[PDB]
Amino acid sequence: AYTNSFTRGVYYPDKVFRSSVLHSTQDLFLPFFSNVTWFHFDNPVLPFNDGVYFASTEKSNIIRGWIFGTTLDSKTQSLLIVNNATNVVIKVCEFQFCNDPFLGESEFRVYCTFEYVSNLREFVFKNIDGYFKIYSKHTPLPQGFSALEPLVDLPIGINITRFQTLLALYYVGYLQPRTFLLKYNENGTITDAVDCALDPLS
Amino acid sequence: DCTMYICGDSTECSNLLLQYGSFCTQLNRALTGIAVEQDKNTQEVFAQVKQIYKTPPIKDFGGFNFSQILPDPSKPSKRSFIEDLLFNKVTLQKFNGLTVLPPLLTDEMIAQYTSALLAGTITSGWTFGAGAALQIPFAMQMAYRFNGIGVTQNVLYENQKLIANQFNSAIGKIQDSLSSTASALGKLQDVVNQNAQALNTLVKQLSSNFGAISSVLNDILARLDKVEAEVQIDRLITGRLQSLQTYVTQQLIRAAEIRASANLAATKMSECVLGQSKRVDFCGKGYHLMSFPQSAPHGVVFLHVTYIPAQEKNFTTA
Amino acid sequence: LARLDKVEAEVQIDRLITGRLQSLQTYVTQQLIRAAEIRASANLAATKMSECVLGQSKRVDFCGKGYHLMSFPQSAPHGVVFLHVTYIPAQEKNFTTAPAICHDGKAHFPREGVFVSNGTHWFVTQRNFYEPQIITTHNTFVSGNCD
Amino acid sequence: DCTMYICGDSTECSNLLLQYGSFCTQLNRALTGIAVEQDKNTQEVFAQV
Amino acid sequence: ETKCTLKSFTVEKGIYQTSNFRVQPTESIVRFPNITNLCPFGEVFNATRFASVYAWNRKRISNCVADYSVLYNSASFSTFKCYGVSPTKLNDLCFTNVYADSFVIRGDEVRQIAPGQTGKIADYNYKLPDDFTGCVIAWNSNNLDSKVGGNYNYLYRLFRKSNLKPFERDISTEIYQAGSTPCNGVEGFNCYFPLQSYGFQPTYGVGYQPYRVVVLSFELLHAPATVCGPKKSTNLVKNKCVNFNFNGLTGTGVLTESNKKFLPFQQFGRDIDDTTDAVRDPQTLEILDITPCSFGGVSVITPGTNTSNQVAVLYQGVNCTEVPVSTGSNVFQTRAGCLIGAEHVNNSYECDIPIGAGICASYQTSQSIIAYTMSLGAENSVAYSNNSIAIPINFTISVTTEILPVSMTKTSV
Ligand SMILES: *[C@@H]1O[C@H](CO[C@@H]2O[C@@H](C)[C@@H](O)[C@@H](O)[C@@H]2O)[C@@H](O[C@@H]2O[C@H](CO)[C@@H](O)[C@H](O)[C@H]2NC(C)=O)[C@H](O)[C@H]1NC(C)=O
Ligand SMILES: *[C@@H]1O[C@H](CO)[C@@H](O[C@@H]2O[C@H](CO)[C@@H](O)[C@H](O)[C@H]2NC(C)=O)[C@H](O)[C@H]1NC(C)=O
Ligand SMILES: *[C@@H]1O[C@H](CO)[C@@H](O[C@@H]2O[C@H](CO)[C@@H](O)[C@H](O)[C@H]2NC(C)=O)[C@H](O)[C@H]1NC(C)=O
Ligand SMILES: *[C@@H]1O[C@H](CO)[C@@H](O[C@@H]2O[C@H](CO)[C@@H](O)[C@H](O)[C@H]2NC(C)=O)[C@H](O)[C@H]1NC(C)=O
Ligand SMILES: *[C@@H]1O[C@H](CO)[C@@H](O[C@@H]2O[C@H](CO)[C@@H](O)[C@H](O)[C@H]2NC(C)=O)[C@H](O)[C@H]1NC(C)=O
Ligand SMILES: *[C@@H]1O[C@H](CO)[C@@H](O[C@@H]2O[C@H](CO)[C@@H](O)[C@H](O)[C@H]2NC(C)=O)[C@H](O)[C@H]1NC(C)=O
Ligand SMILES: *[C@@H]1O[C@H](CO)[C@@H](O[C@@H]2O[C@H](CO)[C@@H](O)[C@H](O)[C@H]2NC(C)=O)[C@H](O)[C@H]1NC(C)=O
Ligand SMILES: *[C@@H]1O[C@H](CO)[C@@H](O[C@@H]2O[C@H](CO)[C@@H](O)[C@H](O)[C@H]2NC(C)=O)[C@H](O)[C@H]1NC(C)=O
Ligand SMILES: *[C@@H]1O[C@H](CO)[C@@H](O[C@@H]2O[C@H](CO)[C@@H](O)[C@H](O)[C@H]2NC(C)=O)[C@H](O)[C@H]1NC(C)=O
Ligand SMILES: *[C@@H]1O[C@H](CO)[C@@H](O)[C@H](O)[C@H]1NC(C)=O
Ligand SMILES: *[C@@H]1O[C@H](CO)[C@@H](O)[C@H](O)[C@H]1NC(C)=O
Ligand SMILES: *[C@@H]1O[C@H](CO)[C@@H](O)[C@H](O)[C@H]1NC(C)=O
Ligand SMILES: *[C@@H]1O[C@H](CO)[C@@H](O)[C@H](O)[C@H]1NC(C)=O
Ligand SMILES: *[C@@H]1O[C@H](CO)[C@@H](O)[C@H](O)[C@H]1NC(C)=O
Repeated sequence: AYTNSFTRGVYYPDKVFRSSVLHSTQDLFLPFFSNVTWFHFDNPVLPFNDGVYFASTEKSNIIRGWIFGTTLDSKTQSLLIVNNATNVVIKVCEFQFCNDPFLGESEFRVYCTFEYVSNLREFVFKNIDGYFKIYSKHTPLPQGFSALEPLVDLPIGINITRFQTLLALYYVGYLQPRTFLLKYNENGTITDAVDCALDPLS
Repeated sequence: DCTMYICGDSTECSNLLLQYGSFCTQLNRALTGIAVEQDKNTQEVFAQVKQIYKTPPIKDFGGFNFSQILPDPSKPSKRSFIEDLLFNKVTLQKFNGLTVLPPLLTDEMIAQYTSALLAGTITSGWTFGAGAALQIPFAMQMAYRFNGIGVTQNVLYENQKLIANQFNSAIGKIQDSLSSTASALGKLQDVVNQNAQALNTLVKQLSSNFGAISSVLNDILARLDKVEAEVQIDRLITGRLQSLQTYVTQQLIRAAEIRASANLAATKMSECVLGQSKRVDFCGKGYHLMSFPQSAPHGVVFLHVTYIPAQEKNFTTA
Repeated sequence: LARLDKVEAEVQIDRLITGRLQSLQTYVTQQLIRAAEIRASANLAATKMSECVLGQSKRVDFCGKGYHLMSFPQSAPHGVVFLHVTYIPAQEKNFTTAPAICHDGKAHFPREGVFVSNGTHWFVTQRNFYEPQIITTHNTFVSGNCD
Repeated sequence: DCTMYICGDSTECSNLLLQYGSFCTQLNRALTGIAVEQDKNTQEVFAQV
Repeated sequence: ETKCTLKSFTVEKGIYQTSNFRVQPTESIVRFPNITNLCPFGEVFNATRFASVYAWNRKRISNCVADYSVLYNSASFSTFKCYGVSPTKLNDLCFTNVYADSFVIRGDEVRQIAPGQTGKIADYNYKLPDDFTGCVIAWNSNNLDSKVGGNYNYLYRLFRKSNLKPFERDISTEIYQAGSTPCNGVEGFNCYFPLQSYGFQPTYGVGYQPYRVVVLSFELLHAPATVCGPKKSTNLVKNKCVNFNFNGLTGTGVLTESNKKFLPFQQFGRDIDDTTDAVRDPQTLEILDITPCSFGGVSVITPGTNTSNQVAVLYQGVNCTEVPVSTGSNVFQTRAGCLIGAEHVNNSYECDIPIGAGICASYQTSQSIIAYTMSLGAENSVAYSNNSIAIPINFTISVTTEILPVSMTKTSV
């Protein structure tokens, strides 16, 4: 299915405090009112393009992670991200991923040079200059506004062209290079944005 | 501070900047010339009166009510009430080496001068502007203002209550307008905005690369070998100098266009306030009677009182 | 040119050409702004010549303080000088004054002048020089009754 | 059209002219001020009535 | 300084902005995190058993902060060569990844551990590349790797069919054939087992004694760094003009308190001018404002030199508590700036020399440069009343002289 993203998908572009100010930044952003793909247990492989917006609306935490790469098999190194029942876990390896990757936490059936270990859930994934950069927020696809904070950056340098989720026995959009005008309040949180290319008033 | 805007703390840059010679002296001396003229403008406009006339407490001005226009002792700057409206309605050092010199005449002193020009005007008419101040009852100098436009002075006296009540009401229309609307003082606000916007350009230009490998000169000092470092700095200073020269030049142009407005305001002071002007539409639409100056922020507001014919009746004439 | 070969003498001279061109265009611009200032003093000097010298000006404090009688121009290097002769009121005296005189029910106003009392006797006199005259039917005009 | 005058059609030049930053925004805005001033002058002189 | 900057031996009365002054940095502060992952060099240098050089060990060093000064400043190393890198600047450089290699060899064999070397160790045990980026660190180990009767734990490859490629390893034990006679898997004439063990008795000469070696190989690549040298830090100071470096953000300014609440991921703070307004201390996690060290034009206030050589000085903008301590005793704070040498008085006069914000200065009484709030003019009560008029009895014929510019020197360049 398909749905309107409205003004979703803004994220803090740099690790800099700014307050009571309007700032113009040019970066890969989800275009405003973009038509984002919408999903409900098929878990297809999807292209990554230049960068991904991912979100889900859940009350049971059925979605559990993602896998990223090109071949998505042991012919290349690939990235695994999994929110297991006790930790967020991240690994880079030549995973021979399963034809139908899923968890069940009795069952693990998803399939090395990097590892790390740590409602509407929103995420943005970038892979630029060899950094896989993750942004997220958890919110109590609805029309509205909030900005995703940086979760983690992985200096892994790998090549990615397509990805797939992990499910336990969601919405996808893609970033484009856009100029955004961002509004910072006195507490230095982003409170509004203008996608400069949206319309002549913008 | 031209050396500080261009090079900052870098001695390495300062040893290059000396090869450009006296550009930083010009850029300093031009801006100090613009700075001095701002004091000349404010003196030439307001300091036209050499004796500070106190306002008389009797306030028996023939039924005219200047309470909006005369000073208010309850305010620390002792501005008038309309001067306080104007002051509020014009709404608004650093690492970059900018500094914002204060004016010579404080906002109080220019308000004392307007009060001197005004208290002279209502108590002595034109006479204080061109000699010693000669007291005269306001009803009579108004009849001189009427007689000057060629309306026989009896038309003042026989209608003095109506004339006073019309004028007193019209002062209310000013106060309500300058309170309620935003768009009147745009002519001052534009000059405030242009100066602020000119600095916001000048400072953001420090983030430009101009072809250098970094816009932050401290990077080059830490990261390049001396010869390549100095070449990359010469890239930056060539751009920052030409950024600062573009600012100084447009401040010279603005200062000349403000000088032309200071000269006009000084002439409206001399001819509308210190006098009565036969010059059509110079001191406002209608026939001129008298004008009252009010010291808006870095500006002046003239309250031109004017006589306007009404209720035109046809007659046969020969 | 005495010291370096053409192929790199060009590179050194290109720096001097850029710097000396930038030096000169900065001077030319500041002369255009100064010329736009002197032009405004030449337009004002021409205006004061037409209005103060060739005429008499009623423009207050244009042709000097006081009431302008006449002015005489004098030359000076790069400029002009105006000698503004002006009448200034001096040694003012207090009088009691009235807007109108009443007699026989008629209100009289001055033709050209103002009424003054010497403390005992009423006169009309001109505004700018104390010159008392008897109040007469030929130096006042009637309008309306004394109420 | 400042970038059209300097760089013409070329993106490869435009990406360099952006390193000179505000320089073309100054020139576009200064000329815009002069252009509006021409309407102000003619309204001021003729539309007195 | 006026005579110099005006380039004249005579000066007319006025205020001259002869130069600018700045508050100088008192010291340099550095700040970086005090909790970090130190690189585990200890377990490669101080392992109980090292590798046999034919089977030389490798360990990846990554995602850590090094301090190679701990190594290079130690006296126990007998040899510390570096190639493409200097042992000192090694501690300033940073790398994507590092590989630590270690083995035991004879003392005579250390000279083979260099780029472009040849011989049994270089050719058949451990080969360095022609453009090797690393350092070779070696020390005598006859205190550890030898014993009475000899220690034969360690081995080296004595025979191979061909030379190793750089960083190649070969642990194969197939009997080497040195001639036309087939070996059929057994030793004999022209038929030799490819490895030999060192004669490490402790009494041997130094060339025959065992040496331990660690070789550090540095991956300088376009990939992101993961092994930097030490993120040093100083003590922290406030309310003083200092140079600063916070996580590489480097400048000069007054560090001071803040109440601006950064978000937990944020490190730097900027104003509306793309310029550093605040920074997080990476150790205390406090937020500091940064303010510029105060500066201003310094202006010399003088009567004409025909009148006096005494002068006052105005430091534009700055506060008198900050002005550097050149010899004047009198100090006064105008709203235009700190004024030195000039004497404040309670009189008022016409503005002889303007300073700013209503203050003017003059050479007056035994003379001194007084500083005063300007007189606007004589103060007058205008004697208005509803029935009084004043009329001139007399008149003055003024002549007022006015001067206007008209032209300027016609020029062409
Ligand atoms: C003119 O007279 C005034 C005084 O007031 C007038 O004269 C009175 C006798 C009485 O008739 C009043 O109703 C009049 O209005 C003089 O003003 C005063 O001057 C003195 C100095 O001599 C000064 O101390 C007072 O403050 C002045 N009064 C006010 C109200 O300011 C004035 O000097 C006389 N002028 C001339 C030229 O004679
Ligand atoms: C990453 O590697 C993949 C292959 O492993 C590259 O993807 C191919 O790109 C070509 C076009 O250049 C396409 O025709 C193929 O269909 C792609 N294959 C897959 C599996 O995606 C990709 O170009 C590489 N990316 C980078 C940045 O080098
Ligand atoms: C989630 O993943 C973490 C690792 O990222 C698991 O933690 C490990 O658990 C095993 C025991 O099963 C330990 O031996 C390891 O030492 C643990 N590693 C770390 C880094 O703590 C964790 O058990 C996983 N949770 C579930 C429910 O599978
Ligand atoms: C910014 O943060 C401050 C606290 O850091 C918030 O201030 C509080 O606001 C509530 C009302 O919303 C008051 O009841 C509290 O008394 C305030 N605290 C203080 C210390 O002033 C403020 O609301 C936040 N604003 C935004 C836009 O996020
Ligand atoms: C002059 O006019 C003003 C109004 O424009 C009068 O001021 C008001 O006076 C009344 C009392 O008479 C107060 O209740 C009001 O609050 C005043 N207005 C304001 C805005 O404060 C003033 O009294 C008039 N004076 C004369 C002499 O007529
Ligand atoms: C001249 O015009 C004024 C108004 O500008 C008239 O004064 C008003 O007269 C009406 C009654 O006709 C009153 O209700 C208003 O209060 C008056 N205004 C004021 C301020 O007092 C005046 O009557 C007109 N005169 C003639 C002869 O037409
Ligand atoms: C006011 O002026 C009148 C003149 O019009 C003075 O009255 C005259 O006084 C002289 C003597 O000083 C007599 O000879 C005249 O006959 C008087 N004329 C009239 C019409 O009475 C009067 O004295 C003056 N008052 C003052 C105070 O100077
Ligand atoms: C000049 O500097 C001193 C500090 O050396 C200023 O004193 C402080 O003033 C503020 C108010 O502006 C107070 O809150 C502080 O408590 C004062 N500090 C001390 C130590 O007393 C002084 O105000 C400055 N004056 C001017 C005119 O700039
Ligand atoms: C008006 O003022 C003039 C001076 O400006 C007076 O003329 C002088 O009068 C005195 C005697 O009072 C003579 O000694 C002088 O020689 C006169 N000056 C000249 C140039 O001749 C004149 O008397 C004054 N008149 C009045 C009425 O006050
Ligand atoms: C979104 O895009 C898909 C094709 O990518 C299209 O089929 C669908 O109709 C679009 N939906 C909307 C609401 O535009
Ligand atoms: C090995 O141990 C010594 C102390 O026994 C220590 O000083 C040294 O630092 C250790 N090696 C390394 C590489 O740290
Ligand atoms: C790190 O340093 C700061 C002071 O600079 C101190 O407050 C903090 O406790 C230190 N952290 C640890 C773990 O010691
Ligand atoms: C002051 O100027 C006069 C001009 O006549 C000159 O004679 C005198 O020597 C000068 N004095 C000083 C101290 O410069
Ligand atoms: C001068 O003014 C100061 C206040 O600035 C005051 O303290 C002092 O007493 C005054 N002295 C005289 C002699 O008026």
